[PDB]
Order: sequence, then structure tokens, then C-alpha cells
Amino acid sequence: LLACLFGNGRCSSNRDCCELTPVCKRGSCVSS
Repeated sequence: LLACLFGNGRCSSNRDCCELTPVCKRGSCVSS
């Protein structure tokens, strides 16, 4: 069980973020 391989606020898709942040909008991870 590991849903977090980034640890930052920048991404390229929803799955590119961590568990605490299941959304990726504007190329930035967010918690919805």
C-alpha cells in the first residue's frame, strides 16, 4: 500500500500526486 511517490506541489496528472492530494489541477497537486 503506497499512494505517494512525489512529496511536492507539482504534477502532470491526478495519479501523479500523493494520497493527501488526489487531484492535480494547473500542474499542481491539491486535496480537492
